[PDB]
Amino acid sequence: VDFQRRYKQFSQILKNIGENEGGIDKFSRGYESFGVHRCADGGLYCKEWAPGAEGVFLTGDFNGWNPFSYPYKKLDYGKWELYIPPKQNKSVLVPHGSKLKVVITSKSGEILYRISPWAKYVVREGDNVNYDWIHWDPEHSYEFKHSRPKKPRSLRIYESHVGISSHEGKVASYKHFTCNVLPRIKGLGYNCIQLMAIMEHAYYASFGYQITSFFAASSRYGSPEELQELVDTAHSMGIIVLLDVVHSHASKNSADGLNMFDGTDSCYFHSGPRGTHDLWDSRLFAYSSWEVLRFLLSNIRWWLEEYRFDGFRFDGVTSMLYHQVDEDALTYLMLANHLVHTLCPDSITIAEDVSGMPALCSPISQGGGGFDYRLAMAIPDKWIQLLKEFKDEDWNMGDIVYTLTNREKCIAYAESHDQALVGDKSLAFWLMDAEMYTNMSVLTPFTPVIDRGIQLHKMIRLITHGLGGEGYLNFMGNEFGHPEWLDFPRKGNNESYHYARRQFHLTDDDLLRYKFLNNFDRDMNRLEERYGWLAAPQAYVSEKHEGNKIIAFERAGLLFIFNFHPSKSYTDYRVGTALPGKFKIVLDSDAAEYGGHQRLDHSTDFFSEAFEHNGRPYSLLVYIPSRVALILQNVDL
Repeated sequence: VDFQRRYKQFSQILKNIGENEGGIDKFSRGYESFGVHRCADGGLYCKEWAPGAEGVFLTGDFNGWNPFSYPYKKLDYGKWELYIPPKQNKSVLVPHGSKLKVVITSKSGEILYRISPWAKYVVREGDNVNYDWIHWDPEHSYEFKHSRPKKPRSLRIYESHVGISSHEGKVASYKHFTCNVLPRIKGLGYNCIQLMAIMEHAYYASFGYQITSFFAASSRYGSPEELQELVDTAHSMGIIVLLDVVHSHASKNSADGLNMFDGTDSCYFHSGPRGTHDLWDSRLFAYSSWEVLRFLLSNIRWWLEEYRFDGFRFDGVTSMLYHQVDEDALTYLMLANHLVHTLCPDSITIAEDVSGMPALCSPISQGGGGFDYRLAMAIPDKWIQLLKEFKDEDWNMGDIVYTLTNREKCIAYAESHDQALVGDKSLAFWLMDAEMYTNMSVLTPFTPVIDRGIQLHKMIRLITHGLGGEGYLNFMGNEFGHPEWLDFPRKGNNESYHYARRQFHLTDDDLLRYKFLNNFDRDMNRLEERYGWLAAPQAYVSEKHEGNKIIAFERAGLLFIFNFHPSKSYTDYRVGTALPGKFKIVLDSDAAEYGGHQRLDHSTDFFSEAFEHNGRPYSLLVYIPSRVALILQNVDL
């Protein structure tokens, strides 16, 4: 692991981009010439990279699917270009909405039909097996009417999927998300959206990880304009939008995928077994290839310019790095990060990497990967372990604090989207199990099982929110303890959509108890917006008492007190503080609005006296019931 070496390889390639292309700006604008483009003179210009093709042709509805009437002209470095002259009667060559295909002829004499790697729009019609390549040339392009919101001080991320964002068992639309989902997200106090499964993927049940058309916005949810309007509308509400970028692998589809484009097992990918991911059954990019760099870097630029995303989460980074480190893959990621931050410094990149490779989320100029954040993937593991293997009496407070404070900036979250899937368990299900379906009605007994579940759900989220990282993430539904599970239509359930949805209406039902968890989430994030503890320095933990099961710490001037003891409550409990004066409760999980027992009097003045305790110069006395979390603010006398 040589940091000087990683930077030298990066600096060298970036320098070549400047001398052989026109810099990284021009280099990443390949989408302007590659693919299919109607020119201002009425003609059509086309260009593809296909080094192993014998011939390249364009065909479709516009020429009666004549396969060879439009041959590309062969260029240097495996490229092909085509210009079709304007029609004599000055009508359009390729009408909006019509079908196209690139024809590839092999040295074997085989005739292959392909969708362009640079396609904007692909549609599956009715019950067909394969996707069609639809030429996108609308009457009116969408014009963005709102500017980027100011860079947020801290990220409070709402991880989302457009298709499952309604209560119906169908693929929900971009417009539905825009009209009905966006204002819910804003009201919860989230200032950032992590948009999954946007890059086009033929297999809906892959949850967006199986890419077929890399420049195509998934047609499932609607048209490209409807996606642009979604992002634009989000900006008007003061919310930035991040895209999940999958550049780690590609679907093996060849008819409507990137695989075997030029009839070869090594075009955008590596030749042989090295270019295949056995566990995922997918193809692997040749990041060392100059044209693969152009392709992927132009893709990043594409999502920034055309759809105005505010940044990216690069999925599957761990896979990219380890076939020994893949120095070609890391050099791309550095170039990708360099690209994003050079065009806009306020843009954000997040790395999904479980390996924890050093310096990945530190600056490139220090030999780093250049990522702004990494996911704190150790945190959900900890909550699963505790809930699976340990009775409440046996929870190690010191272990909880170590996991949450162990840190490069990370995005903290309590549970993952993987945990919302079928066969797995959510936090809500770990805590309430079968009583999830019997006692979530306010007309039923408030059993000790439901009570314990509701309280720990709030506490687990809050301590993760306040202690765990420099950013927070929440997967759609979990903010109110969404019941049941998530599943996509597939073979294993006979193409069922019954669990491919989200029951947002559960929070609106006054007769159900999901509103309690939802209310807590909204006030938690609104509190962070006021005090900004996520951007504050790392907390000072004054107490992790194993016997009393109390965790106490200070961050951003606020005082956090957690009582994880399953039965004991404390009436004159001493907690150390940094500041003298009067303290007031600013958040209490025992409030009636959160599904608590309303035991605390919020009008109570807490006074800090000069009395050393737990390494703090001052201390106060508090009443903290079993399974209750408290946040206190120092006010003025």
